[PDB]
Amino acid sequence: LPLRLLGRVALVTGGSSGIGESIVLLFRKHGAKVCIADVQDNQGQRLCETLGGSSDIAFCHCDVTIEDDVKRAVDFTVDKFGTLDIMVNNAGVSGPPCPDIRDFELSAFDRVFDINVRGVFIGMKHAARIMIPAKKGSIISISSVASTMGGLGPHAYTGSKHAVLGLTKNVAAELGKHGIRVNCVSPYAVATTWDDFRRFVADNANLQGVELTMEDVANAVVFLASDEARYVSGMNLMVDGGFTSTNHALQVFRP
Amino acid sequence: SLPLRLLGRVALVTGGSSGIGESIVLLFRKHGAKVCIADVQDNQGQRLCETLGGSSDIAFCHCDVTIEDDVKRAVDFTVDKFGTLDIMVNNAGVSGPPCPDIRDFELSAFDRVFDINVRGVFIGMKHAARIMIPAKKGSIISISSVASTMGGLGPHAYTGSKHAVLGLTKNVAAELGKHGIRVNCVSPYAVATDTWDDFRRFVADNANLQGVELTMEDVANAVVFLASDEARYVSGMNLMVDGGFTSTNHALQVFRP
Amino acid sequence: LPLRLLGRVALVTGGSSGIGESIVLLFRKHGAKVCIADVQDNQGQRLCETLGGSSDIAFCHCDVTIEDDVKRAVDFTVDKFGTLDIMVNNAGVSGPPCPDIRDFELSAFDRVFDINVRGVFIGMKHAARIMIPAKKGSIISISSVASTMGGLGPHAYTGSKHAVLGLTKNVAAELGKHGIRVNCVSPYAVDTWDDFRRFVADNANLQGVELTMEDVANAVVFLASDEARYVSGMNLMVDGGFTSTNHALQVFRP
Amino acid sequence: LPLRLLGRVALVTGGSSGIGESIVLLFRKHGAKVCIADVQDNQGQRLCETLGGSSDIAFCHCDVTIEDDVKRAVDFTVDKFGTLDIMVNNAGVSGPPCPDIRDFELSAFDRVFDINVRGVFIGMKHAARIMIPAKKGSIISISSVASTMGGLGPHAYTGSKHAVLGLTKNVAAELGKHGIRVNCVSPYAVATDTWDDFRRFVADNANLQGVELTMEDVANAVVFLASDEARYVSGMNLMVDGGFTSTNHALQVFRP
Repeated sequence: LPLRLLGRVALVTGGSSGIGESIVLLFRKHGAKVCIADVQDNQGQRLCETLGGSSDIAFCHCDVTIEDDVKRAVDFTVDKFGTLDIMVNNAGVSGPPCPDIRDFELSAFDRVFDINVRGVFIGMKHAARIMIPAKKGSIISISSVASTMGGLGPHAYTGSKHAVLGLTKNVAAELGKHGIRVNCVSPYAVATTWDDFRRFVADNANLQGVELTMEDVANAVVFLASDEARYVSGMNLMVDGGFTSTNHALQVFRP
Repeated sequence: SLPLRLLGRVALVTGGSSGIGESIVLLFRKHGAKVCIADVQDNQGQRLCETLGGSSDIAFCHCDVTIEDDVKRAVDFTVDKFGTLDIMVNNAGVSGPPCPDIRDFELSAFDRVFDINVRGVFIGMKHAARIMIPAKKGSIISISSVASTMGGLGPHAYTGSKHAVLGLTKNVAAELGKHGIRVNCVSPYAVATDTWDDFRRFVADNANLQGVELTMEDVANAVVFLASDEARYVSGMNLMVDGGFTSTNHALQVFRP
Repeated sequence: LPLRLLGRVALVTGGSSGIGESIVLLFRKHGAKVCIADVQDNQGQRLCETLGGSSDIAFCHCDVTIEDDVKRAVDFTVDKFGTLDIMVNNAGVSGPPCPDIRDFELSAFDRVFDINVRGVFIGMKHAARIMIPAKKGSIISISSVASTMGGLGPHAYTGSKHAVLGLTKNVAAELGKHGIRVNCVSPYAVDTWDDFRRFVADNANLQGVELTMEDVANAVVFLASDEARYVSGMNLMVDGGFTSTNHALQVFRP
Repeated sequence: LPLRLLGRVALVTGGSSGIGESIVLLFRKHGAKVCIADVQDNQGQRLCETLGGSSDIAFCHCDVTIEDDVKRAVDFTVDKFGTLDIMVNNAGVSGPPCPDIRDFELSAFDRVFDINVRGVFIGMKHAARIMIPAKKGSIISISSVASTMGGLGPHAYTGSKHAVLGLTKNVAAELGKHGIRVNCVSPYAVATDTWDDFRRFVADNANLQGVELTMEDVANAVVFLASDEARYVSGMNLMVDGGFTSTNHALQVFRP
């Protein structure tokens, strides 16, 4: 059986660390060619040194809040590997916790929407510039459980994660007529006072007995990137173990 | 007979000079409320100001909802006129030009829509909260649209912002529930605010509910409901006024020819 | 200002007690003529004696699990008051708590779907028989928060409440072409009396107010009136934000 | 790289034909052992002769509307292959089209809920009897787009598909504490005079153009939720509708 992504070209924004690093590593294992677009042009190569000088991985410096940067990333990728088949919008931030809305600064608010929403739309816009004439492609954005439910995070974070789902569904509507799939992946809180946050998210988890790892989220992306999701679009794939579809506040099934 | 449904309540309406906001203001006033309009362009702001008359239970404050200090002055003005703030209506909203190809969507156009639709709504929540939290009572209502739940019903920036408003509504409802404050949003179907007849026929043909046309007063009635004590335990709700448009899909012609 | 439901005829299934009793009382305050369809004539009229022997309220005995019973209710209401404008499907049960699915009896399962789903569909079907030629009407079903989220109740209950939402949306699709509105109302939970009262309030999103039966009734009155003349396919939550939020991570609640 | 389901035991209700046949064939390609539970034991083995002879596939006659039948299916599978790791509830019917609710017979209504809802719950109940002491497993039900949107099918069908989603979420809540994943897969209409014309019709109203929804596409979704790549996926309605339910092209914003 061939590798699930053999020959496909992928661009991953924020791939230098965190979930993006997992996605990049998993994509390579399944035969993909991957370009990382991330800030701090030193660190993206610094990660690239760790994984080696493979001729199927490349780094482009890109601030996803600048349209011309993301443009240069896509133009760079198609010049290395000849096309662009997968676009992963992983750049995302949360903002500081704010327990009282009366202390929520609009500057903090503005920054989160600039990165979480504007950055994702720019990625869709320039991936579309390649994928539409090819009549094929797969666009994947990393949302979180805050895309479907309130109270799971700060206001600007929750609003932006909802906005990403709305963009996903609307752009899925426009790009469906060209064969382009748009989807988003919404994870539960992932660890990495360490075992204290690790215990907390596990105690409030619906699914007990396994910990949500970064590789779990990556596996969801790999699915939506491959031809096994060939007819999947406009979908918010939850990797929350059932956290959002349930509520154990009345203690019907949990003590 | 029975008392008026909003008697003695103070309301602030952003964008009340025209359109749906004008209906909300007029309906609120019919049910006994005191209303302050916050709207831009004092030329249009005075335009309605004279239009309604000179009553001592209506007032106008000039406010660009994209400026936090403007909305701050609106709230501070209202509580100085009528003594408190019980209802906050975020009706300022824009759609943007139609754009059929994402490859031609300008980020400046994108930025403007989110500034007004999302940032303006959050600022309204933030400063209404500054009054309503110490009173331990209030009702915040935002005017979304059917684009808050379904894709393809409008441009990208519009659909994203309407989704963002629903997300803010639910999240702020989570924070303000502790204090007895209700946060909800109202999502209308397209309203026809010779080409008028042509758009009017188009939205009616694609409507789920036939034999009636969505008027501005219909949307206002939904707000009046969520503003009153008949919605005393309603919060976090996206009250659709779409006649079933979003909950159904007649593309397979099971029930429509 | 006139009463919000003046001259309107309403049928309420399960209106002898609980939420249905409040819906009936509220409907009458707003000028409606109301027919109650409920079991146990010995009690169905006995409560109808406490309200009084008015000429704008009537009782018909009806097992909502029997199609011919619901049929006679609608035929009775129309013969009393001349038409049928509002149909309220309030008959609903939950079943015993079952903490382990391996002990869930299928007979218990069958009974809940018979009353909660089959009873609601029969109500829609025979209300439709009147409302379609009139080209007007409003059908309202009483769901609960279990219509949108799992874990808030037993399996058969949660499944049936989801089924009611699905029927509501699908029948809204068919009856929209005739001007008929279909909606559903999903309430939050309303010495064990007092200790249940504190428990639902502690886990409530909206604090400082308790969900009363009159609150749910007000939602129905809204969807029954012309103030909702363009509302259809809607699941109106009266849960104070309970289903749209989750305080398990203690972001906003301690 | 090993096969994605190597050593896992799966029970598939309705596996003789349609989507279930593809799920069985795909599961087998990825190393799984499969038991088919389907009515009409005549045809039920006829497929088991169609696919071929194998010591990793088996057939049990089972009416999913009878609890004791499904019970015997699970007890049969565990005795053949030693455990039960995957349970697929594919048995499902739709009922005749009914354009006017005033002509909808309650007998027709009763039959659809008996098979679509009661059959699915029985499958969950008896899969749970095995999977809870093992502290592992994956339960997958085949819903359709009618689980999320009205108007896409008859009333009894749409109600039952909604009920299945509700059961999925609620049972996911109870079985999460044991490590058991419950999910459902909701496909768009699959084609396989009125063949090429129903096929041309669902494609015109599809959001995603240039690709036809095949049965193998739906099977791939199940394989995903059956494997350890969905190890933390539960309570999920995985749409395979190409974006059909998340969009609405009635206003012709993006489609002419």
